[PDB]
Amino acid sequence: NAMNDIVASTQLPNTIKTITNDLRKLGLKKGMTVIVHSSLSSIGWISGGAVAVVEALMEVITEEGTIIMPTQSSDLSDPKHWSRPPVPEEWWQIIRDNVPAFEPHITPTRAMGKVVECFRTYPNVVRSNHPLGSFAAWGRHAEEITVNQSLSMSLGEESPLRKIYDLDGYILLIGVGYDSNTSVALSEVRSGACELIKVGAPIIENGERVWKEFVDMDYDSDKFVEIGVEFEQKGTVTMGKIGNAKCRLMKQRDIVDFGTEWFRK
Amino acid sequence: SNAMNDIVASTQLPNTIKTITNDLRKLGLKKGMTVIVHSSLSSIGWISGGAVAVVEALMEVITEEGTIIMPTQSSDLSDPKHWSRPPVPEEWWQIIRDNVPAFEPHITPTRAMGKVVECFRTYPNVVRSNHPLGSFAAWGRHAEEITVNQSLSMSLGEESPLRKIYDLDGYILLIGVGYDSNTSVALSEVRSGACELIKVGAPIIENGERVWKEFVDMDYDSDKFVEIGVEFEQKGTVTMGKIGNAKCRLMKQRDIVDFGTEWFRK
Ligand SMILES: CC(=O)SCCNC(=O)CCNC(=O)[C@H](O)C(C)(C)COP(=O)(O)OP(=O)(O)OC[C@H]1O[C@@H](n2cnc3c(N)ncnc32)[C@H](O)[C@@H]1OP(=O)(O)O
Ligand SMILES: CC(=O)SCCNC(=O)CCNC(=O)[C@H](O)C(C)(C)COP(=O)(O)OP(=O)(O)OC[C@H]1O[C@@H](n2cnc3c(N)ncnc32)[C@H](O)[C@@H]1OP(=O)(O)O
Ligand SMILES: [Mg+2]
Repeated sequence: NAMNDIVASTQLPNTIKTITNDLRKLGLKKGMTVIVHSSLSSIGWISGGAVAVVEALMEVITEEGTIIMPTQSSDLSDPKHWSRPPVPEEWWQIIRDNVPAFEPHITPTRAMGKVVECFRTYPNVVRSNHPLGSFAAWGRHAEEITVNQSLSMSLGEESPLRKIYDLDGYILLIGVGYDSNTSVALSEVRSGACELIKVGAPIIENGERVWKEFVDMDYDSDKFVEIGVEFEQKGTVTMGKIGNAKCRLMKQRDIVDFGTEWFRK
Repeated sequence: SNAMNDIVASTQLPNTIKTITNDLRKLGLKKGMTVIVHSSLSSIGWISGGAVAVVEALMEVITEEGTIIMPTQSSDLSDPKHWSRPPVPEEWWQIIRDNVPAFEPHITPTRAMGKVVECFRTYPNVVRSNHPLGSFAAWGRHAEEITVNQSLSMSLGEESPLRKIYDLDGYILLIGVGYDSNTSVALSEVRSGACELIKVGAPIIENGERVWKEFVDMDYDSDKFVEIGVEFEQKGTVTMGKIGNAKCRLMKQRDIVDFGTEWFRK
């Protein structure tokens, strides 16, 4: 059983205070702009679960900083492309006609984790407009980062990823690897190394639910591992533990710029 | 199975807000009703929109002139001395009482309530009662009346949302779950004096700060609910129907609560 093993692998309980302290040790600082990706279970047993992680991040960064997390809702997309899992083709139009429109305060994430689910409904946390590829933010640049994401190229030059690059932010990975590192999508975009697809999603326009068509890049996270590996040789990724979780902290601009180059080749 | 491919394979055609709404109506849900809902999402079959769809479907049928209630329990705020699923080492217990974050209604997640409750409790105009372990959330006409002034001690007793639903002659809707999820029966247990009092603890915000607070509650036993529910069905009034693959029950809270009270008295 999952929980039983999480407990048996923990020597002392992780708390808001021990996470805060592990975060500072790693090098998270007041006033930093940081995009966070995490696995709650990798930390080991935490008193207060996802709430403890979110409250600890906030205590360290404070309102002078900014915390961003991906809040993707890929269950709203066109089912023609579904693979985990696929549905019968005869359902496809029914889904396009009936799936509820994206509402930022309401639509759940998928595959982002409990930390993200706690974050996005936490008070004062703001979420971008995109029906499949939204981000949530909290703190000083929250509103600047999440406003006006374009429908097409959700992870591109007019997305929260670009605004983080411009603010010279950090990426914090907590018990996950480079394949969760969203920001490298920007490298794929700038090098033009991924394929394009025609997607759709339901939005609320003029007060009415419209199924909308647009273009996005077919982001493949699997080549991100390779990039991460080579990036780590060449310089600066601070590594440390938060509880049992292996974490990394790096500058987004450095990794994005390395990834762009890596793709030209 | 909760594997998504098993959930898709168990379904002929997608469940949608529309199909669920129609299924709810056939079962007897009506406009203006007061209803407390307990659910399992996976039991319905594959739903376009998931929990969002189920919530919107409930709200469509009940409307703002009715009232929807769901339990929003947060049992991992409890004293770890009693935990069994799983227990934690005894050396962790005072660390936990000193560090576990205080209950705050707009923030504290539920546990074992289900995705539908986690979706519901985040909607706008949903009000949550003030109890660090046994809170309830409500939406619609009587939402405020039902959630206000929950007492700390005897959380599911006479000063609880369960009694307010009782006084309103409300309904209970089970979607793909059995009687051990039927919280209303705890009110029967209170009224019969058929369980022990225990000393319980939780973290609350009192006087602007986190306090590990102790209080008295009953040690509610949901294993007796299943046995009550088997009997109630041989003898009381319950409507049964299906929402997708889910077997559902709709019943009057006053009926099962009174039946349960008598049952406890033998
Ligand atoms: C490139 C892209 O854009 S991809 C999008 C980016 N994705 C992300 O940033 C997400 C990154 N995270 C990951 O990828 C992670 O591996 C995940 C989220 C996919 C899965 O990680 P998990 O540890 O299994 O899940 P999660 O973080 O949600 O935590 C849930 C688990 O925590 C465990 N848990 C529950 N309570 C506690 C507690 N108090 N303490 C510790 N663990 C707990 C439980 O096992 C729970 O399991 P459940 O799913 O059965 O309820
Ligand atoms: C007496 C008392 O007070 S007890 C407190 C009251 N308790 C309650 O009211 C709880 C009632 N519900 C239960 O008892 C249920 O059995 C639960 C919630 C414990 C478990 O039921 P589940 O169906 O497994 O969970 P839930 O309702 O959260 O739905 C999540 C599952 O839906 C499935 N799912 C995901 N998307 C969809 C979709 N679009 N369509 C259908 N199913 C989906 C997945 O299997 C997901 O499981 P996963 O998180 O393991 O991957
Ligand atoms: Mg809210």
